[PDB]
Amino acid sequence: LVTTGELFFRSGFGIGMRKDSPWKQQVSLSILKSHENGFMEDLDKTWV
Amino acid sequence: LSGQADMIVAPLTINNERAQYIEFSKPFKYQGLTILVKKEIPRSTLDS
Amino acid sequence: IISENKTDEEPGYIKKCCKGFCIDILKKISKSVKFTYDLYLVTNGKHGKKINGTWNGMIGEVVMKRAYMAVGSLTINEERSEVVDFSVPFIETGISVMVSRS
Repeated sequence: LVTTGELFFRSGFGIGMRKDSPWKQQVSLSILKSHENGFMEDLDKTWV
Repeated sequence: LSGQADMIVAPLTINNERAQYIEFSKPFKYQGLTILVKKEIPRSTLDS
Repeated sequence: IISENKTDEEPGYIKKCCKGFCIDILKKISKSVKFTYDLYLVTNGKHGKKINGTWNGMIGEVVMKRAYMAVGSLTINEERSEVVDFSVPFIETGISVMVSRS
């Protein structure tokens, strides 16, 4: 199996949840912190 | 939306049909769409 | 523009006009949400660097309520998101290395 073509409809992933909840700002900040720090780079190198 | 759960931590895409009801966090992985097709088998040296 | 610090005058502006990538997105959004706008470039700073708890650049203009919607090449991270509220990203960037092929 091989992969061809070029990417279209480039929309990322996300963590869904209900409209009214108190976790939104903290969850977004934690995800951004994990991106900036370098944790996701370590995670990708092991599982994907 | 039925109050059964509170988070959808999973591979959930982001578009406009969903974002009117639930609130998505910042993406933790970018991607797109891509075709996948089977590949053939190469040749050989035949009779030397 | 700002004249010499020795002697200043009334604030004057030379009306240029900006075109590019984000400007067309602004035009489309304005055509959809039917709201007006008027751009104006910034002078002090380029993108915003915190000094002594203050700010400068586009972010500095946003925080002082002088402007209302920064646009251009503002990338999102932890520190900036605590002051302003960014929107959904429309492009993917990061950090990369540029070298010449030997």
